[PDB]
Amino acid sequence: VDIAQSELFRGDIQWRSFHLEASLMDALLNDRPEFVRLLISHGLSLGHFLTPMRLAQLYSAAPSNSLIRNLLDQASPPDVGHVLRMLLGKMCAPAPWSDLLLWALLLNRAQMAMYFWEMGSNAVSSALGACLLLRVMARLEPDAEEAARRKDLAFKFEGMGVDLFGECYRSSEVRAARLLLRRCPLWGDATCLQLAMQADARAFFAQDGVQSLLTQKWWGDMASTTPIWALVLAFFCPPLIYTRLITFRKLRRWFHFWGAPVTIFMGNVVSYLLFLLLFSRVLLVDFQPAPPGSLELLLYFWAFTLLCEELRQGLSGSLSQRLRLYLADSWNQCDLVALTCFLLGVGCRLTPGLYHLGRTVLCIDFMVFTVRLLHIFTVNKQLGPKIVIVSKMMKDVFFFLFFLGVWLVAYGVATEGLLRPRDSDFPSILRRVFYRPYLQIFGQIPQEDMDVALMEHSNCSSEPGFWAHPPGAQAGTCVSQYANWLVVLLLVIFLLVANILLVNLLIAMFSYTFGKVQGNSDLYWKAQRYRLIREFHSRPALAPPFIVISHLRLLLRQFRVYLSKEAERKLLTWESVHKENFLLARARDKRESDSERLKRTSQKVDLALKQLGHIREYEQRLKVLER
Amino acid sequence: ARARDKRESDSERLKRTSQKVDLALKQLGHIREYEQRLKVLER
Amino acid sequence: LRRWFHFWGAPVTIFMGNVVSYLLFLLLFSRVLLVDFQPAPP
Ligand SMILES: [Ca+2]
Repeated sequence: VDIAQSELFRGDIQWRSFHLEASLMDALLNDRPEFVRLLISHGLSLGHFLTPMRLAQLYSAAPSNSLIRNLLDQASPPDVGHVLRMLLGKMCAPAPWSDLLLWALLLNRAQMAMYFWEMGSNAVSSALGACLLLRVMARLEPDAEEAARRKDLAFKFEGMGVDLFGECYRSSEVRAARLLLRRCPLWGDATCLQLAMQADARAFFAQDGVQSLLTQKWWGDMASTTPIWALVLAFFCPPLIYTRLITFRKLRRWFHFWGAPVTIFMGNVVSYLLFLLLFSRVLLVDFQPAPPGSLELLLYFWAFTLLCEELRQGLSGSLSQRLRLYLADSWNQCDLVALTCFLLGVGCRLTPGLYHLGRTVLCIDFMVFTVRLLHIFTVNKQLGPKIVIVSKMMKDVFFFLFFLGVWLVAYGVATEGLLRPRDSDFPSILRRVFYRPYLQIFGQIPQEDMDVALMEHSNCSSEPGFWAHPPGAQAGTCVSQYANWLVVLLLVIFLLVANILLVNLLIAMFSYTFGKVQGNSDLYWKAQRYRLIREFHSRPALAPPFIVISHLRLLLRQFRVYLSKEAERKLLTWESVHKENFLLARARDKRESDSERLKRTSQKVDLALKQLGHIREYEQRLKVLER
Repeated sequence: ARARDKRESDSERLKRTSQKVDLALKQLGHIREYEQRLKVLER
Repeated sequence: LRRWFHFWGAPVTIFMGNVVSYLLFLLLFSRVLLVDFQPAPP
């Protein structure tokens, strides 16, 4: 590149546009980012440079054994638009810098892609979309090295987007939020939050600016500074919302209080608690073989409106893409299972001969429904990480269950074989093998049913030997006395292993996993906070029992910012200014590092040595001449 | 004491060394030019 | 036939077959111990 610098810096020689374009094409084809930077920086008009034939040639320069070439020929001029649309999805798939950036991302030219990003216009959305695209392509790379390179470049682009938004937000919160919530035309009119959700950029959600924006959207039209007690007080007595307790602007006031996501969340929590109370009241008292009463019909209508709401938020959650995204959430699976169990229980009950089966199904369905209340504490800032840490402990739980099952089988079968009770019915065998040793882990040790010194000695059994009568109801009629000391020793070893070793080991594993995964679980909570807020943003303002009204309107009719062209161009210019400032600061910080100082010092010492040698030779020549 | 401890850090030593090498380069260039001029004059 | 010997010859398939056989062996052992084991000839 030094030769190019020397040639192009000459003032006597000027270079016409033809040579510049030829050299630019050569450098773009041959992957020389420094040359393309030099040529473009020397007054080159890139807009007139690019032609459809030039882009076709650039895409034809793809390697023969490359994923981009494979997909381009599978789609069949380069019809890369179809390739993009089949990669990302119709929701978020796509100075011609955007085209060059897309080409470099497709061909995995890391420095070319970074340089094009540094010269782009919509920098934050381009970084998020590039991270999404690189992750998607890494999902399709057969070579592990290609997948690793794509994931590394995706992480680099995510870091660039996070840093740029951090720079922008510290300038003005209003314009940064406007940039974050706008729709980018290049990436299918998807907002930066949608792209960050699609790309699983959890580090983008975890920063302070995005979290503050999410908190602002969570409180709706009232001030985020509003405390919880004031909100609850205003909720319970609606006419009190008009006083100075709640600060707004951040009949109209009524719709601004009852339309906030947090108010809808609280209304749904209250309605769910009342639904559980009604369910328990019906289950414990009202449920009778007689035809359903008023409370049963009210419960059925409540469950019907719950099902309608689940259907609505599954449809509104590509139809197949929306269905997959709705089913991908565990809290929605917990709703679907509960509703299916409710339907099965009611259907069984309505049959005259299946009343008890229906009641049992509904009794289990009550547990299924009540488990859903755990979603309430995913909104807390302190206990939000805890619930997502807890979900990581299932490996330890299942390890403990497997070890416990093996040990219970061994100990129970050995003890049952030693005792030889005469009531050897299969349910009794299973009970004395599994249920009793399991209860011995929780302080329920039936010594009178196992230790022969505590029993009565009688010759009930006709078989030869000695036998004793345990007073237990399901402990067998009589047991053998041959090796009772071994039964006692087996009990001692069981208490030593199960009550101490396994439980202490499980505690150790829980502590280890907690300390290992707390850091990632915090970020996961911060990422899923957006899904929570966007779920409650579009919900109807009514509670489920009355929500059939809102759904009716939604049947009667069968996160966005609108910007004019001038406002959009001003926002993009501001973003580009901040990107240039950030890049210059990063480059300056790199240049002032100790390694760079040492390198420059070494180069200057070499230059001094060359000058010293030249002076030495010239002094020798002068001395020779003057003598 | 704090200022002295900061001045004796490796980063400051490297910075001062770079500045002194630049000064040496300037003096070497001056001596080069003066030697060329002296050789021209004496010939 | 080659596909048959390629499925039943894999190490993981042999591992699963041995796991199933060991579980059945333990079940038979427990059945013999708790019920069948009597002073009469086996
Ligand atoms: Ca739901």
